[PDB]
Amino acid sequence: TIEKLLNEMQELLTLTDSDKIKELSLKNSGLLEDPTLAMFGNMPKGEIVALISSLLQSKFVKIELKKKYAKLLLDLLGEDDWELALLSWLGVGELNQEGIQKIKKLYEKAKDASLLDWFMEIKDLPEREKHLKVIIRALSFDLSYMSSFEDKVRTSSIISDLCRIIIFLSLNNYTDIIAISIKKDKDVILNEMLSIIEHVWLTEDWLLESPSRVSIVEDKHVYYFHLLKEFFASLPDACFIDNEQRSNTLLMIGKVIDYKEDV
Ligand SMILES: [Br-]
Ligand SMILES: [Br-]
Repeated sequence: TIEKLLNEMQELLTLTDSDKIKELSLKNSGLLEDPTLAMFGNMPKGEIVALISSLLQSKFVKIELKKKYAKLLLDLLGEDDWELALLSWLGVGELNQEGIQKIKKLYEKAKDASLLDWFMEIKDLPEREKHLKVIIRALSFDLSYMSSFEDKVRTSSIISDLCRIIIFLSLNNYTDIIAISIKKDKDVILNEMLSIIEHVWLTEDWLLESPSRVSIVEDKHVYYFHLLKEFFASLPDACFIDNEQRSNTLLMIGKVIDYKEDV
């Protein structure tokens, strides 16, 4: 219903905390007043979306008018996956068809996958952080509506992994590792860090070929492992899949540093 649609729109609006909406006058926009359509014209979708929301989120506006605008926003966005659309248009600054499709793809994927699989999808995206935060909001919204505990497990599990990537992206300690790499790309190093987290069953054999994957300059292969131990020791607990995952990873790097010292 329209009545519950407004509530879902406001519920989605509280998941995002767009300053765009708060900065907005509303008073002097002229939206008051009442039967409205597309008076906005030339105005970009993202801006009409935020402006409508500014009214929906209003502390003084009557619920009768909020309903009229709610239906209108539902026409602007597509009736299918409008929730995701709303979250996208508010969540992303420069939102283009490449982003809309990607976000939609990532979401349908989540609704049927490791932390690298997720990173590799969002890797080359403008405001990739933002694109990812959209899916997180969407999934956490859906979670409160799921019947199946199996769905609940899958859904919450993805939320953890997506937030994990968000934490990984938010860091800049790899500068010294990026320095010693041939390609000098942050993403190639970042990919490797995620692989070590993915490889819960970390083997001495696998870990030993780590500077070869990231193409670390010759001789500087031991130093790499020293920086790696330093890196994993520095990470927040949220980054690890298990409590013993830190302790085991650091043991392994230490075991490898010790093995290389004789050869
Ligand atoms: Br179940
Ligand atoms: Br699962």
